[PDB]
Amino acid sequence: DIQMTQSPSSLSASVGDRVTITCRASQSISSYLSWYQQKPGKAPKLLIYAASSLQSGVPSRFSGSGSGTDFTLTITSLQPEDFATYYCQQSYSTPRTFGQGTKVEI
Amino acid sequence: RISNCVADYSVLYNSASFSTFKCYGVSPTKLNDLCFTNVYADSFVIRGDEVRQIAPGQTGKIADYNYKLPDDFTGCVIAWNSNNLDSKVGGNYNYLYRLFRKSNLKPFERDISTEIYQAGSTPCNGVEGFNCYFPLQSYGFQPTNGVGYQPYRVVVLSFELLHAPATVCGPKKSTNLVKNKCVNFNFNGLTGTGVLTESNKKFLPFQQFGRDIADTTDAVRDPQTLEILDITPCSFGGVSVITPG
Amino acid sequence: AYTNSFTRGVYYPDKVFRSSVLHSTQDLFLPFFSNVTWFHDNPVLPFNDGVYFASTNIIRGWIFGTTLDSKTQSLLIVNNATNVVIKVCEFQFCNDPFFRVYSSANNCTFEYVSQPFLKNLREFVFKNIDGYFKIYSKHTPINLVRDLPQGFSALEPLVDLPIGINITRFQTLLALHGAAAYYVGYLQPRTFLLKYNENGTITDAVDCALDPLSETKCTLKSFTVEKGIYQTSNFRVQPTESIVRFPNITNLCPFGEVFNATRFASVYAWNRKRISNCVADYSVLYNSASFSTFKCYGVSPTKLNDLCFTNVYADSFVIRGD
Amino acid sequence: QVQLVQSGAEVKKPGSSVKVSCKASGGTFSNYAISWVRQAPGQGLEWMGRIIPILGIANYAQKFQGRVTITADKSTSTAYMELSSLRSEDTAVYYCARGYYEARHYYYYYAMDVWGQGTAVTVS
Amino acid sequence: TNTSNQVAVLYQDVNCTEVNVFQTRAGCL
Ligand SMILES: *[C@@H]1O[C@H](CO)[C@@H](O)[C@H](O)[C@H]1NC(C)=O
Repeated sequence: DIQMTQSPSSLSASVGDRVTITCRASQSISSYLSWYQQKPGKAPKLLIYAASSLQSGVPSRFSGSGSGTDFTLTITSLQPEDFATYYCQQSYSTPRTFGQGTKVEI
Repeated sequence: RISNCVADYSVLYNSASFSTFKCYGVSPTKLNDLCFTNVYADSFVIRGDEVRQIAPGQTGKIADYNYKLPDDFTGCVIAWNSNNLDSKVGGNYNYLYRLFRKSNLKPFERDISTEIYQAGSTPCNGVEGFNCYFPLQSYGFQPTNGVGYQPYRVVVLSFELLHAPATVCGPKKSTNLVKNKCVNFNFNGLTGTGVLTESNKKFLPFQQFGRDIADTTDAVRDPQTLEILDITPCSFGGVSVITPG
Repeated sequence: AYTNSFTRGVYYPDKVFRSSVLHSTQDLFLPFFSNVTWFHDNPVLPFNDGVYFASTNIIRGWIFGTTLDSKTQSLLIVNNATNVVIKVCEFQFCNDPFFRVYSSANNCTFEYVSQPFLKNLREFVFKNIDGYFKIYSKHTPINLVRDLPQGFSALEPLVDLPIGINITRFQTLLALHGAAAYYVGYLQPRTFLLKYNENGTITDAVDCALDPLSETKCTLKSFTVEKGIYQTSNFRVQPTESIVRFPNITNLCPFGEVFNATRFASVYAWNRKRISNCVADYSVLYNSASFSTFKCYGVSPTKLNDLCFTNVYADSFVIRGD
Repeated sequence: QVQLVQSGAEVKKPGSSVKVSCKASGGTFSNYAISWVRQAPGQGLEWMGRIIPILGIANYAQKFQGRVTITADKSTSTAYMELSSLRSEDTAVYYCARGYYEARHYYYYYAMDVWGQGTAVTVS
Repeated sequence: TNTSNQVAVLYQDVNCTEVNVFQTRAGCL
């Protein structure tokens, strides 16, 4: 089991804020990281794959970076529809454990 | 496995539907004058620019890990355009081909395992991951693909030629036997010229022909009647001219 | 228990008739004067490269396979109702086979029915070569139970099955209801010189590697050697271990970056890099498998990791598929 | 765009079995796997396993192995999840998702780009 | 073979330590 930690556990922000979320694995897992945004009562949406590639159909305000074990997702201009939960996911080995999540409140 | 039939390759060849008919160690049109012990028919579907790899001495993903032909193959490889039947609207992703294996296949080896290919040190616990690849990938057949990538059905007929009884013979009608005459014979694929006589060599029920020290057959068992014919080369010798001058 | 094999276990190696001739052949034969395991409940026996079997109608049928657990195809020979049956089904086997053995008959890919066979011993030879399972046998009278007869007798072939199953182990089968006995030896790729008489039956044979006298008999293609000095082979001491000696150089080659470079040059301006004085781990290159075309000319691709070159020039570019 | 449409919520007593469906709409299982994800009430996501219909290969997390079965129909492109020996801790939302397994998609690293609406299964 | 089946082996130009043994200038007999 790969131990994966998200940070921060929760944050409060207003429309227009700059948001940065970090995801660290307990050991090197290269670029096997996917990013998802999830709204209450809806399934998550894939935002960033391969640690740095921007997913098709995702607004360009989201961006990804990071190297080694620590990788970060940045939201340049928080929008009303951006209030949601953000998940990172490792695919290095089975099972593909998910984090406990990060709740973003207004 | 096909055996005990009158394999009429002449009808099969002259059909223009086939796009590749390549035979090694046998000429594609003389096949109808030979008899074979057993013929193996292999069949599968591959992409266009990979049929070139279904040949002896070849390399590449299919030749190394899917279907490997021996260096001394004696047989035929047949291929034709399946684009209409096998390719479906919206892409036909049903046919799979293997890219990875611990070692290259030995000739005619079959490997249908689906275990994850461990390419690194980290063990793969039954789910694909880093250095853990699924061994198969599907063909992206689409009606708009260029001919080079369109699917091709391939049948490989392998012919064995051992010191064993023949069963599949081209449909050349049998004829009467003439003894004590210099004739050119063809006994179930063994060809030659010589005089056929009775023999007193008691072949055992399992032996078909007898051999001499040299690269020549000395006796043969005729089919239908199982009788034993000795074959002695037709009389010959040099000619000298005596002239007083 | 062990017994001596003497001069038994010779079979017609090529099924082409010969007469009054000494023929040298290379095949799987049971080496002469070898020890054969004597069994007198039945054990699991290895099959390796072929088996010689002898027995003296208690012992009917044989079972061959790899795992013997219905997971792989297994050759089964049974003598029932005077018509011998051979099948290659994935039967689920018992711990001690004796009809139970023929249950779960599915995924059957070959079935054959033949005529029946078996103070007389019943010798059999089983050989699996290139997918052909060849079975040879003969019956011969005996009046000595303490050992295996001395003498010579060639084993007439019976059949050849194109099964093509990877066989690794086999077991004998007893009549279902202090026991019977059988002898089994293991075949080896030894060279034999066989004497064919006028009628076509092997009357004698010499093992080309058993003894120096047999080496001369083989090399001279004769069963009697007159007095003299003869050369038969060559003594050459074999290497004991492999040793690799290489410079202390530990530098890694640029190969890694060259494949993974983000910006590639145009095909008209192909990029050339000269590479020397560095170790190159082609195994990382191989196991980084994402390539659609890997074709090497004038060297084997699988053996690029075992040589040493003066220098590697790396050219690179981008093109279209066709 | 290929979308996944799942069956509606189900209420079942403990000890019974549940059958969730997942249908492809506007597409087919063209070299894609169907993964299943779990989400307890007020909790995060839990990955359980995935099926490759093309070959009928199914993989599951150790935790659930034994009482959980995923099957798929490639011709109609419909997968169904059958869970037996239901206990009260099995109440959760189950999502199906399109994933990758082919080496040719190495740059996607087995991500899931389209998710179904989810099916809530309540055990009580 | 008409007189005896006993044999002797001569290893030519191969001084013998490597596997009665009599060393001759022709080899090891
Ligand atoms: C060969 O068979 C004939 C009769 O079939 C017999 O007279 C002769 O002795 C046999 N030859 C040998 C060497 O036994």
